[PDB]
Amino acid sequence: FSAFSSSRWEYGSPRLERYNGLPSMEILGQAAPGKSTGEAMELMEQLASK
Amino acid sequence: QEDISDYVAANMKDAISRTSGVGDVQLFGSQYAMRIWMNPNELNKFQLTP
Repeated sequence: FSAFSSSRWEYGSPRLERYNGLPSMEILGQAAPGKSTGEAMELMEQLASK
Repeated sequence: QEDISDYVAANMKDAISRTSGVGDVQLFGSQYAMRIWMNPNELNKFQLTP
């Protein structure tokens, strides 16, 4: 194999995700102890907007 | 026209066809494909065939 090949070390994803047919990454989270899910999700949307 | 059609096919057609209540979606165009336009004269010059 050394006569017709070369070796390298790269980086690759061990598992790739897709959502609705497009590449995606899933993030699980929790709202603070004293905060509601709706406001936590609104904050997440606000952060993602940037 | 090719660029717009490819964008619609690769970024809009799949998600629209998967929308609730949508049946058949017809593309007024076509997605990109790697087109190899062969020259018969060049093929004959090098004794090659498709």
